[PDB]
Amino acid sequence: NNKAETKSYKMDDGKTVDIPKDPKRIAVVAPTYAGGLKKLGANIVAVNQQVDQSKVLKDKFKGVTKIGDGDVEKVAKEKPDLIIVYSTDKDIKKYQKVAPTVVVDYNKHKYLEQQEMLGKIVGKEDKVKAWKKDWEETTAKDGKEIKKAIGQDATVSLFDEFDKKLYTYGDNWGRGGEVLYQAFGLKMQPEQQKLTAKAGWAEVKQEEIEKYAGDYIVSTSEGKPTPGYESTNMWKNLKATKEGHIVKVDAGTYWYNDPYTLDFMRKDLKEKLIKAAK
Repeated sequence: NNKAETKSYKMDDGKTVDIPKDPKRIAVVAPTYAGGLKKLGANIVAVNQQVDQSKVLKDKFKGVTKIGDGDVEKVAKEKPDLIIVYSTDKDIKKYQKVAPTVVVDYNKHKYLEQQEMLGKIVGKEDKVKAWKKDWEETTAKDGKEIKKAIGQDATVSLFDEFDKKLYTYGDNWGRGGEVLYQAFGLKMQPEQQKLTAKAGWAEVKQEEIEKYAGDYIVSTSEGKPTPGYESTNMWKNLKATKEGHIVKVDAGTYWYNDPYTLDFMRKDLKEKLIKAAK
């Protein structure tokens, strides 16, 4: 063995950290980047346990040593050549001591750009550029098909029901949106589209609901205390309801923007809608 050569990396803040050229023992305490790196085929020794909430990533990370957040003690025991942490991480310095680490500012990285962002790290810059081009092509054609199925101008809304309250997503690039809107090209509800978030997806009031509901709805229910079957307050009259155009999806899966969860969402969404479209 010979100490493998380095590459200097500019981070989201400090513009200097030295990292492995081909890291062979990466520990991520930042689950956002987990699936992204695995698709790139790099070796992951340690992954944040939170990934066990994604029916997709739970399965992609079987048996892999799972870390809590801030569990610096337990991580070093795997002696990782490279460590990845969110910028908002507590032990940012303590990890720099365990191994060379990169702080990633979650908020400076969206869906495809952040897969490039990860691409820039393990030098597999073209493994992503390639895959990216593939996705860009497929989802788009899928859109064409789903657009035929449900209507060329059908609006699709995206709703969560937490603790008996309803919430619609603001950001057209997360929690499904990336695929629905930015990949497939399905139309947004004009009012939902107006939402500023950039902010925790906002509660919809009992009255302004027809205003925010799409022709179809991709409805999840992480109001995990869960009181029952979505209720039916004013939810009774909705075009989507009335026509059976609500489609359910696992909340915790639809968190992650990593190529695995992404490619899953493509399948999951496309299927569920066209089926929902009678």
